[PDB]
Amino acid sequence: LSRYEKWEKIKQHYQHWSDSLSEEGRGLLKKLQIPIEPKKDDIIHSLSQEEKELLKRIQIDSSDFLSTEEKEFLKKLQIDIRDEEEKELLNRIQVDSSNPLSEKEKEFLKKLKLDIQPYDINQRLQDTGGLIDSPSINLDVRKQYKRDIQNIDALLHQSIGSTLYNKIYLYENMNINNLTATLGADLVDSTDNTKINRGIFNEFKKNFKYSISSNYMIVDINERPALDNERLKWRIQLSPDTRAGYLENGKLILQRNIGLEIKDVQIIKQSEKEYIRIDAKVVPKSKIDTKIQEAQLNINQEWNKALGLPKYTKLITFNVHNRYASNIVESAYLILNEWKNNIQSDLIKKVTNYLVDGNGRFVFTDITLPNIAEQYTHQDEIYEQVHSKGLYVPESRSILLHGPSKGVELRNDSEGFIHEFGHAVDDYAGYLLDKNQSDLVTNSKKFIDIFKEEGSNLTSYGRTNEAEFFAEAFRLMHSTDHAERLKVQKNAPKTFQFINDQIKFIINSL
Ligand SMILES: COc1cc(S(=O)(=O)N(CC(C)C)[C@@H](C(=O)NO)C(C)C)ccc1F
Ligand SMILES: [Zn+2]
Repeated sequence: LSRYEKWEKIKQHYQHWSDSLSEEGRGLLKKLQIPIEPKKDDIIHSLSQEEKELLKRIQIDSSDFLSTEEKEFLKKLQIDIRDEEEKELLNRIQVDSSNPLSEKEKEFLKKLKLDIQPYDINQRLQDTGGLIDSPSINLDVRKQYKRDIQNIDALLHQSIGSTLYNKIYLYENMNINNLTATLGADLVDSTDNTKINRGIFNEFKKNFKYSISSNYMIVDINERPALDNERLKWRIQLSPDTRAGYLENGKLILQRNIGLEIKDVQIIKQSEKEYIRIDAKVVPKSKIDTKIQEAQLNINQEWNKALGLPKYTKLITFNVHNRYASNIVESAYLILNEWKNNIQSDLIKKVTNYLVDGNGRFVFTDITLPNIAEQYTHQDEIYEQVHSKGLYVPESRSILLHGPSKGVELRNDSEGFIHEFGHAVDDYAGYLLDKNQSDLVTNSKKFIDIFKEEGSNLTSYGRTNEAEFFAEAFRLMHSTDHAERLKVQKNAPKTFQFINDQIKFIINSL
């Protein structure tokens, strides 16, 4: 099987297309491949002296609303500042405490996020799932992405054809964290790095049957040796009418919005290390979408019955547009099951009914949360939008859960959902206290001073504020691990009784 003949044959098939490219269209393809990173120098020049100094001393990863996408970069910025016992001094008490950011530190970083975004077409498409009109970036840039994307679509018009499509395989190397940051960290076996956890290999395979590409895949004509963190090795078979373009050095750029059916996931050995080989076939995206919608329509009927709700209530939403599609759907089943088992039937029903009254949702998605309507329609200011693994939005009565990302020191998605449901509990309890102006029961006189005492007893993150504290306590009060529930009763007895109070108070309301 000749790599170089294969390469030359595909290149010829697109030779006219390549020679027909304007240098405008040529640069557009380059810009897509190599995103335009922000220039660190112009940024710091714009900062004031208080802000230059404040930037020195701030310990970044404490933040919860950034992406390390966005966090990577700010520390790259922080050293360029520090240009003589500086390094040791400014980075001394790092491990000493994971203390919460000050409110003046928060507000600063919340606005510095708007100035550090790279112009990355493929990233914009993946983050928004193709819904590029999402108001999570500046309108001018938003319009700029649109013009570029529409132009690139126009460039990719030549299908691979009836002849070549079933003669060739195309390959993509991928980081496991790009699909699941949570599972990825420990899918590489801990005792040996060159081998795959078998129970955790089966993990990834039971629930992966279909995939979606909402951006432009850039695939290799011949398989390229895996880099460091590239443990996944895709082998793609195109469909006859799959539109693609030739990129230099033996690559293809595929059209956006295509569907992939998983045909075989295996463990393979390549050069004395284990890899996950993924065999996939290009199918129409609309085919995958119908399966997602059937799964959404289905799971709602299961849960409308099990919750005593109207038969056609829209409670659970599958906002799925990316490469780990089916597991997002599959995990949502698992999450709501753990949620049913660890929380009393009557608490679940009455709070969920409350959410329905406000047209709320359980949103399971692989697109970032600032691009979820249940958040951004109530958050006009981008500097107030939040990305995190999960969120509860009172204004929309909705729980949002982002599949791919990793949680701030938390075991599984199921525990995090319970935490979010704890927020909805706070909301309803505060509503029952005063139906006229509904506030959070954690914004009540009683709980506030409870927080100033028992607040720094539970999880490191529960120290953030009243609302978060209530939620972490609620979660731990409902853990499968019987040990965890007792610590809450012992290390924070007033919070324990307070929550249990509200639980009683909720259930006994008529
Ligand atoms: C590990 O799984 C999850 C992780 C999170 S989270 O992003 O880490 N998180 C706090 C966690 C600990 C609940 C969020 C939160 O307070 N929502 O109420 C903040 C980021 C705002 C959320 C849901 C999950 F399922
Ligand atoms: Zn929270």
